[PDB]
Amino acid sequence: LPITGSMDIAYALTSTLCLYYPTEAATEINDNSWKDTLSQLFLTKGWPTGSVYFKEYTNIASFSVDPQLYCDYNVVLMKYDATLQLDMSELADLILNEWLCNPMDITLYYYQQTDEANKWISMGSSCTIKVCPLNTQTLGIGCLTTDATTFEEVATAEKLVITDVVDGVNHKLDVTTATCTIRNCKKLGPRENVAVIQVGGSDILDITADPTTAPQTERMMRINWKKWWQVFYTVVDYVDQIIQVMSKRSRSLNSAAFYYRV
Amino acid sequence: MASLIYRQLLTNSYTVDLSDEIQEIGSLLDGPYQPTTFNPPVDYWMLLAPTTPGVIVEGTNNTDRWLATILIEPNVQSENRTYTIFGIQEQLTVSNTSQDQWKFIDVVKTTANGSIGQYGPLLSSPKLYAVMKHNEKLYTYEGQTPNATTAHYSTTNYDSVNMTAFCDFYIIPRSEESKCTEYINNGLPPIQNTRNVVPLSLTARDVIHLWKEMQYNRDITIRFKFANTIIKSGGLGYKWSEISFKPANYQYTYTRDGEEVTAHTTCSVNGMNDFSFNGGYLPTDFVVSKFEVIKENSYVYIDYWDDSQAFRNVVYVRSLAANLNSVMCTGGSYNFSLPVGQWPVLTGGAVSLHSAGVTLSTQFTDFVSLNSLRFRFRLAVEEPHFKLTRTRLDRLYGLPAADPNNGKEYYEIAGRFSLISLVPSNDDYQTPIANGELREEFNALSQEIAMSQLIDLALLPLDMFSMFSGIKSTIDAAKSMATNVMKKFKKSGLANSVSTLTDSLSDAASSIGSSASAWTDSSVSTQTSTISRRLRLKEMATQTEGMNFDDISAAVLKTKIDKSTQISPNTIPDIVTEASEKFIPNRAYRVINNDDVFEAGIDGKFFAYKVDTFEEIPFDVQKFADLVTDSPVISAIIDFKTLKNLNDNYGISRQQAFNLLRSDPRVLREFINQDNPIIRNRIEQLIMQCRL
Amino acid sequence: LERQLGELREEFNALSQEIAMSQLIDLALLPLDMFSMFSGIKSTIDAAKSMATNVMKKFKKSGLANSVSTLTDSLSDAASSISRGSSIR
Amino acid sequence: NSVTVRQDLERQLGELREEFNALSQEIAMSQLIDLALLPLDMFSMFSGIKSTIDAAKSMATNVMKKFKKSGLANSVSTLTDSLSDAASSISRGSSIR
Amino acid sequence: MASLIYRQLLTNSYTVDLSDEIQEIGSTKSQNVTINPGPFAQTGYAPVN
Ligand SMILES: [Ca+2]
Ligand SMILES: [Ca+2]
Ligand SMILES: [Ca+2]
Repeated sequence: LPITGSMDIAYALTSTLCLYYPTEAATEINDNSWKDTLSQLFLTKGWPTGSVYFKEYTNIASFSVDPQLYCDYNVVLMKYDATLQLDMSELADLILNEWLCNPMDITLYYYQQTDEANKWISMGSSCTIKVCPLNTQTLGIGCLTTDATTFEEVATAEKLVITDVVDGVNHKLDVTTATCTIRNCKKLGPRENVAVIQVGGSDILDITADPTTAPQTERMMRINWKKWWQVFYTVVDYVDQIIQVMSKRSRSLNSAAFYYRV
Repeated sequence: MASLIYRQLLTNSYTVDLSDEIQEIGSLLDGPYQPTTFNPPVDYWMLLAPTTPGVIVEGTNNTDRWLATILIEPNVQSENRTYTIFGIQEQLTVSNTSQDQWKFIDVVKTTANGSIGQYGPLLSSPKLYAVMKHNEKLYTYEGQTPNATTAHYSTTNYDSVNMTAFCDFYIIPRSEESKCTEYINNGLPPIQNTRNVVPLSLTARDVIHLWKEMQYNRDITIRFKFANTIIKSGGLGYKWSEISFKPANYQYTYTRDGEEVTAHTTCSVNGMNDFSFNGGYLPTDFVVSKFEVIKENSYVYIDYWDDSQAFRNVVYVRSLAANLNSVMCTGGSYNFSLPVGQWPVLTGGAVSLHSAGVTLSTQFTDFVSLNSLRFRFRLAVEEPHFKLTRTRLDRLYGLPAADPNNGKEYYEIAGRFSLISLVPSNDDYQTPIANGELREEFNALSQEIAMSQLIDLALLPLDMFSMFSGIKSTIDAAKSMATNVMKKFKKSGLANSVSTLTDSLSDAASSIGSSASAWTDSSVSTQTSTISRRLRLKEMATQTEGMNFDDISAAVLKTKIDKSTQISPNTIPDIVTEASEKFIPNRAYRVINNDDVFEAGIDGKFFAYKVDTFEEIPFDVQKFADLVTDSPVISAIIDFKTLKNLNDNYGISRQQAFNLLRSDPRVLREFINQDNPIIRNRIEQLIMQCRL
Repeated sequence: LERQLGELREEFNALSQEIAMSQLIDLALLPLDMFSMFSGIKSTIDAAKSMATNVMKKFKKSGLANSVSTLTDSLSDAASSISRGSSIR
Repeated sequence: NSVTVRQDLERQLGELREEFNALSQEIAMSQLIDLALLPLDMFSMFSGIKSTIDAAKSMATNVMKKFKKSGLANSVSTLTDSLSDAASSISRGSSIR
Repeated sequence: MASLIYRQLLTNSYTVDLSDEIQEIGSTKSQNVTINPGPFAQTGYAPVN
């Protein structure tokens, strides 16, 4: 509904933060009470004890399998590897944005993408997606609808894939459903709950499949690093700025899930 | 406005001829039947389609005559051939002058221990024979096709004659003798129109076949296969005659989300193209007559059934659709048994099957009949080409009939189907898990319809779409409803009267009133009644003003049809025709001519009055006829008696009187809403007169 | 098969005399339609085909149909050709 | 005699609609009014379309088939059904004002 | 007027069912196509062992 304000009038502790980090960070820190230490430092910054939850993932690929972000504010310390630019971009596109997903039954129906905001998101232990475009009479173009060996391969044993095919053409898919699930997802907008801190190389995240745009939102941060202790001290010391960068979720409602709230 | 439905139904009836032509093309053969011995029932043609050279059939009276049928391939000189006839082996000298038509010959033995005779030559390309035993005579066909006539033989004890037969058979009643002749002289119809599809022995004893919607969506796997008829010809064996698709059947079982679904399917192909390889005319050249290949112009139909609640709830279907995957059918290699030299081989040939709709059907078995679903697949040829080695037919496309299965046990098409079947549930519960009076009810409904809303409906034009778009029927019924209504509307009484009026006018174009017109063809009572009965057609001709009696009738018909719960699709045409021909039998029509009104009814009541004061004037029949000939005629929805009563008991304004005389829907509804008893009574009488 | 048509032309031209003007005007007023035009034909000899469709098959190709199509195309082009502006005589 | 020739992909409907809307520039008001007065029928509408496409598998039939399922057809059906129900002295609902 | 096109496309839709019946029955009763041979005879070698 309309929200009327005023351009002259002078208008004059209850949230949770989740830090997601890789295992090697804890392995290098090597202090059984480092999480408690960071909790006390966050307390000094103004976060009551227990308001900060630390989550450990082993790899970017592993964390990409159904990321479970369950805090009011989420900060993901993602390490950089020059051989994983697309994987990092896919993970950032998945978490930094909000997707309305519906199930896809590849073994029965054909599918198409409605518009530029719709894509196919596949997750699991191993996603090996092959596609075959079809014409108006349901015949494959450059592929035989029955022989899946002729299909065109868009993924290979991927933990996470965000596939984008030409809009308005039916496709037949041969995604390995045993170790992967593929969903028809429409991007609604930005997920302000989560911020990504790339602890590593250059700024390379392309969270828009559009080739003409690689926007760098305020929630996509980057830091050079040589010690995880220094990285974590930076995060704690500038928590205020990170929270100011983020915002609370505006999504009305979706599937129920666990959360870490007050 | 609502009367437009009658005009459209009568105008668009010309499409009924197209529909009837399609249905006539639709016009079923019982068969095929396995080779067995049985007594032919009387009044029935037996059609026979042979497959291998030999004795087609052998039947005898066992008293005075023993008849049989013999088939010989063409291009055979005078040779002595042996045949097992009547359980007795005998040699007969026969020749085949023809080169491309099989020879059917009837064999006759007047005595058990006599000498056989040959008669009734038949040169048939489609290889079909026919027999009857009725009218104290035996009918057999003779004459080269298509000039094949029927020959009659006299063999006593006609109704107690038994046949021993050795091929595929069909039974066709006497009345379909023309269809029998056409089939024998031009070939069988495509196999999809056969009852048994496959032989299925001779056990033809099987039987064929408020509402709530029930969905029975399911996942299915159609497993099917192809079958062949490789009919080698005569001679040294260097030439064949036919490699053709035949229907095949397959029973299998598969898991369907917990339940072991045992299913039965039959596959039959239609529209194949008959390639040929005429190697010449030498006795030892590789000659082939008809090898049929399926290509883009051919369809394949698979009837599928299973022992499931879904498939025992298929009697009445309100919606049916499938989204099956596509499958590849590749051909095998068929090595010819050439007596000498290299063996030709029909290797290769692929096609792709994609779904192209689904409809109800009826499979049959040797013991029971199944209510199956027919899936029709369009074809698409693919990269594997079929060649005919040791010949010059190379690089041809399509799937031949040599070995369509290519050694595979079955072809599989997995997918899903969704159906909404109607079940007769009379209660909120008890959903079943399987599947004069009408006129009186329609008349009874007339007492619960609101007049103002009825006038609104009458003002609404009811076109072909609007009239029948609100009635929901079965999948088979909803397809043909406008056609059904028109089929009888174009033959009703109203259509006949329209035709007679048009013919009378046309004949007059090449006398109650001053001028002799076809429109105007107690004496005054009789003349005005006849003229009014003819004027009833002015509404159909669209030469009126204001509302129409048939506008009211159409509105009431639509309202009652929507209300009724005891109207069947096969009943709607009759009801619509009856409503058009009967509703409001008593109709009155008025003509206004410079402050004078002449009103006449079908019942012989005639009035003449002044517009301003509604004072009666002596009726002038001649002036009335002259005016009604061409000037617009207003239906007297509010007749003169009601108008005078209303004027006396109420102060009708000049505009109100003008509009009421002109049959203004606005003023009529205005008075109904004001609740004027007189006008409400008049409209109620009009409504109640809409009887059946 | 136009010899029969020519004989029919000669036959039809001789029926002009046998016409009544007032009854002709009445018939002209009567709205002949797909049913009225062909319903009352003389006898409808054995298995009369779809006469309406047979007539329309040639009617839709006659010169009048071409003129109607030309008029519709001309009006469409006129509505389409702002750019031409004043390029029609 | 060859493998089935796959029909060419047609177009993206979004961009087709975009181009169709863009065509509104090349419209003259007076000539459009004349064309609106001319009653387009089953013949005039489709006579000059698709030039001379060979098959022309009853383009009118295709249009009718996809049109009777449109929202406009459903709205007409609902209006007719509502009028019939009202004429049948339907039991008016509690909040049917 | 020009709205006649919409009104007719609604009214005449009942012919869609006739078209569908035509299509299905024609598919069911599509006659076999004859591949007529060319003028040239297909004579080949003789059967040679
Ligand atoms: Ca390929
Ligand atoms: Ca990936
Ligand atoms: Ca896309």
